[PDB]
Amino acid sequence: KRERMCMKIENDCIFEVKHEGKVTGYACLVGDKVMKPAHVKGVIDNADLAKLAFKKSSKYDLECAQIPVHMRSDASKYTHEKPEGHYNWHHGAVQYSGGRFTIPTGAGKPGDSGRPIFDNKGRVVAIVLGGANEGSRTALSVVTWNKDMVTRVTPEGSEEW
Amino acid sequence: KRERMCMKIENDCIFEVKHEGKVTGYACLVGDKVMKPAHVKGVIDNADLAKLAFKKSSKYDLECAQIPVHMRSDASKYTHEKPEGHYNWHHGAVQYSGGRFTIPTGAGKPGDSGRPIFDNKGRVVAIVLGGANEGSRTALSVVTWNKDMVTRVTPEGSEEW
Repeated sequence: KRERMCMKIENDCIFEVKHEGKVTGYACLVGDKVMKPAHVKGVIDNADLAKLAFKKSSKYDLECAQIPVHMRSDASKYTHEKPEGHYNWHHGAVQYSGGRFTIPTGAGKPGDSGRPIFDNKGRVVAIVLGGANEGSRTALSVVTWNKDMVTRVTPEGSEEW
Repeated sequence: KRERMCMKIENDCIFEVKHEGKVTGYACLVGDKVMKPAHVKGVIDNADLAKLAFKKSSKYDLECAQIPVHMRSDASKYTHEKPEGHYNWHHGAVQYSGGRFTIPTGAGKPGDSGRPIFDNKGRVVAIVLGGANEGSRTALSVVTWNKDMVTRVTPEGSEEW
């Protein structure tokens, strides 16, 4: 059941990043802000977004932009609560343990940066920046939200996708 | 059987050429090199092939380039022998007689250049460049391979496609 509304919100809140005719990442709609990883380069496949003025920060590895008014109804809902346990993702399941997001499978690859992670109610909880291969698992270097503050977690050995 | 494998080899080994938004020709990937008819102008429907520095030959009327490493497993097979009989083509079957390739119907149209001619085992024998309407048939001005050289057959009255 969860995958259905998950994929609905995904297609309603994901636009791929083009560069040199090839996909490189994804910029997603959260709340009232278009947000994209900064390590990835290119242009988003929309005339409305391409002309937007972007605020960029390498310390957090992220660009943001104000979404147009007419597109304000096509964005997700955010949250800051971080209960321990299990969460969904475009390629399956993720686990929040010890303040750390983990992929059990290790199925991550370049070009998967910017794909948001969702909660039980479909609310976006994080965005994947990169992965770190720890044994059979992949610790996820992501940008997440506190109540008022934006934080970044990057475990050792991570690599930008 | 032969028709289906010819179609799949053509799908995996042909890239269209577009100019002013209209298709103008075809480029084919054989062995470890991409080649296109030189007379046809446009851009290949692949940024990977579009950025390669193509080598030109007006006398042979052919452009060639060395394929990238990651496309090397998607390459058709070549040969150099020309037994007498019939051969496969995207538009049917071609007849070989006395050094002449001919279409049974004369159904070739402008913009059809570059579509490879396959052997019984799917190996490429020649590359179609142009046609000449002789009688009720069309003679093929094509590009074939010797032991180590390239030869071009252009019967009189032929026109570039």
